[PDB]
Amino acid sequence: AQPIVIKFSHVVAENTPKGQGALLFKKLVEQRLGGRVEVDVYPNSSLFGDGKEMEALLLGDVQMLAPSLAKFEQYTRKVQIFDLPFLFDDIQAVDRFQRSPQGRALLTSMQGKGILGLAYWHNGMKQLSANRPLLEPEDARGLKFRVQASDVLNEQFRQLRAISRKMSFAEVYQGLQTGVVNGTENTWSNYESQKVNEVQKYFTESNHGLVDYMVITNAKFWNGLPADIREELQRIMDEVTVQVNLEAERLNRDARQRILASGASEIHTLSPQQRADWRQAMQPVWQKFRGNVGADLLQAAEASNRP
Ligand SMILES: C/C(=C\C(=O)O)C(=O)O
Ligand SMILES: [Cl-]
Ligand SMILES: [Mg+2]
Ligand SMILES: [Mg+2]
Repeated sequence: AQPIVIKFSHVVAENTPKGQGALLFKKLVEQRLGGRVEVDVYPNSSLFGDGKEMEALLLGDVQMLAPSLAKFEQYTRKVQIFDLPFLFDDIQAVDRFQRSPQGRALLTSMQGKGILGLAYWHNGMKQLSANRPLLEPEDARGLKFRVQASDVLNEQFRQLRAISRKMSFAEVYQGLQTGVVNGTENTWSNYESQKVNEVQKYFTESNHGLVDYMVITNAKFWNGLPADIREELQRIMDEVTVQVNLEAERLNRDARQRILASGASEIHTLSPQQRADWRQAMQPVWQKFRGNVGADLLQAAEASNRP
């Protein structure tokens, strides 16, 4: 009789990899478990936004989240590895890293704080945007970039002699519109779904980092479920993860196409030489975090680039 409630809060639009994943998890759970588990999905920060969502998870005011891997520094300093620029060539590489023993272990890295990782969901690679062309690294100097609340990402832009402003995802469009910030970094999906292309005249397809998610829950809640239900929820989560990874690839592509079709933002692609120039300018930031992430994680992550 007593329905089990899973409030699943996230900050993105519905027509995105995570937005679709949350909705699919709801659909499959409600259909397969016959209503014993209810999943209430809250997109676009409608329940909780960045930062506040984690506070809520610890207090039991929400049961499921899927934050960007860049937003966990207050819970563990190991997951920061995912934010290092140019560490992963593409999503295939980060996937290999995530499936390694160390990558699997990161799902438990916050267990001591009451947070359990259930899955990794892909979004895509990060691009650069601004209201001026970003062709070479010197072009970023003196600009104000919005970043996720991440020490690594702050330092990434400081390394370029740019200014970083940590701001919640909900506030990016207005920040750029009103000039609080000049540029940012994100996946095509996030840019187009929030209409940020309307307030950014230039994009550079840098693929200089990535956005992936860790699906997380409150340990007390998850462990308090009947074992048969918990195990089935995890199997369903595994099926949803497969679907999300598919949605991510095509949704990012479609978003890029929509931005290009507007004919009101330009997209600059880089030659290998041009991308290497950006890499040379940004890679020194790794020095500031190699202690936190550790030699082993770095080695494993770099090795993921070799099939
Ligand atoms: C990557 C971000 C959000 C998200 O959840 O996709 C962000 O830029 O805040
Ligand atoms: Cl937000
Ligand atoms: Mg219902
Ligand atoms: Mg909004």
